[PDB]
Amino acid sequence: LHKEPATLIKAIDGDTVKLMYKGQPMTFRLLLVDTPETKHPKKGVEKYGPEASAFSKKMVENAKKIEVEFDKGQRTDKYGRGLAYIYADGKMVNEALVRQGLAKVAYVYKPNNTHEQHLRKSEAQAKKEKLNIWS
Repeated sequence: LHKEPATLIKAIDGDTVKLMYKGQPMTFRLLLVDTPETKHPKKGVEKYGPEASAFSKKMVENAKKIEVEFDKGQRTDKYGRGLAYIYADGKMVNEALVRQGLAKVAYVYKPNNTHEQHLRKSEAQAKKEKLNIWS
């Protein structure tokens, strides 16, 4: 796997960000994580949704560098979103959300599962520390 440069366009939700990638605007969905959402009238603004969303927003907004890392399998989903690990100054946003108890590890689809172990390890720690979602 390799990281590539991208430029923030707009943070959209805890688990979705819009980036400039290879000169085209594109919506990215964060691989392997489920955050509570703000956007979906199914329930509306779930609990910790505003919080997960504020966290991803600040993280990508205050970064000097954003990089995207595609996994080994398909790189877009049925809605046309890029499927990727997102990095803000070297730190994986997907991991940080999970480390903070602001996201769970999603259902995993091989072969898009390279960082699955790492994330599950952070999730176990957040649970143990009873952070946010695990409170």
